[PDB]
Amino acid sequence: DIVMTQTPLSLSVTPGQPASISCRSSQSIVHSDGNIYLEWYLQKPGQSPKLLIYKVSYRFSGVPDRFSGSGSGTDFTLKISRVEAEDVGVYYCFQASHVPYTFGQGTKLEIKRTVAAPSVFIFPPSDEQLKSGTASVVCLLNNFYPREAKVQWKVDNALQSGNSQESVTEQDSKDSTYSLSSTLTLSKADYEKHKVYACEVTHQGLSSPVTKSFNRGE
Amino acid sequence: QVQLVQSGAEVKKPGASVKVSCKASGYTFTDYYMHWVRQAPGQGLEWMGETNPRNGGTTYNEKFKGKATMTRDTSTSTAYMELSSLRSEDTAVYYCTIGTSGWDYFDYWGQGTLVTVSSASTKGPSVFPLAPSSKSTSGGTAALGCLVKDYFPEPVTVSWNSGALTSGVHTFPAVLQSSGLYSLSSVVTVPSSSLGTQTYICNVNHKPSNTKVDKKVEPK
Repeated sequence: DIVMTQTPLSLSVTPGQPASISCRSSQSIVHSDGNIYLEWYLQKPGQSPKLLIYKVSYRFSGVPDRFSGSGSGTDFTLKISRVEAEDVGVYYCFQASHVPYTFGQGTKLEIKRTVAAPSVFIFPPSDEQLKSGTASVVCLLNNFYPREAKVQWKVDNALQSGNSQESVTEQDSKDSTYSLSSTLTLSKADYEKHKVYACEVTHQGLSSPVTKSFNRGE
Repeated sequence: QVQLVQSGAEVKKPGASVKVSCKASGYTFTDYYMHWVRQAPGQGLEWMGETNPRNGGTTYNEKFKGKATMTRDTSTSTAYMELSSLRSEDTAVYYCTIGTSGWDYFDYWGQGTLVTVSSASTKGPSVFPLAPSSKSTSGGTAALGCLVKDYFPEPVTVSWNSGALTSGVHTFPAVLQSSGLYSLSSVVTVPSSSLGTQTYICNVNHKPSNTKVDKKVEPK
């Protein structure tokens, strides 16, 4: 089977600056009709791949002129003349010349932008959840850049360990920012034992940590 | 308008079988070959094979021969892909895709179907509101959402106002808790001035457990 190898594995580009992704096939990918069926796809998290380039250089409908394809034999290149926020995601080359059809491992394109401090929001547990015997407190860090952000849960000013989970979003396709959700989970009994619930946020856009808190029963 | 609608996510025990459906519409079903593509962790995306919808004739990738069985129903314009003797290695998103040009360069894809192969039992999530308040406001905006807690396996999909509300939506990747159960949050930033006139409903779907919850998020 033809092995498709992409270079680099990932790249960080400032908007307006050019980008290049190479695809090397283990064998020649010249189909019986003389044409090389080498395609470029862009995939974003939670979505199916989108065709950008087909037959080495042809662009699919709606695909900007910023994207161009070239290559011969084994070496193949995707070129983004000027990178835009919306180009974020994973790029894959794909050969449809020889059965079985094969894909490259993918190239993650990330984009560079100015520092953006997060908007910090806190959410006490719902009465529905409290009735079920559990209390989850959610801390939302919205639209920040860079992705590195530190969340610290404090209960009656005491630092929490081992009772929280967090996940960061993929990079936003419109404003190149990230969002973070952190949830502190306690039992109903433990939650009622304390008053002040706070999440303390550290980020490059903040000169000092920002605390978002609430008093239980207010 | 070409569209490929696949069946919902499933969870099957090791040794079992699953038939993933792909309903085709907006084009003549018998005109284009139906392809199947697997997107597995580590193994990336791979081409499984193609089905000629006219005669049911199939061409497979050697790797999937004996594992995958491709069929179709012309009366319903639906292509099928059945996976036999499921093993953990079969946990993947399965896509049905076509090339409307006549050649095998795919331009239209189904939304995908996540098949999880696990001995662990399915659990539907509890949907809790993340009510907007003075503690979730910033520069005239109010953040609200839904906490989708304790579910297995993945995925949970969330839409807002039946898909009409897409701006400022952040549906976070799921977190795996020590119980082996997943949990995720979906948030939206809206104007704080219209909290009394607008209705915000998160539409939660967890197909492996047949969970369909429409949760109205009330301001507090």
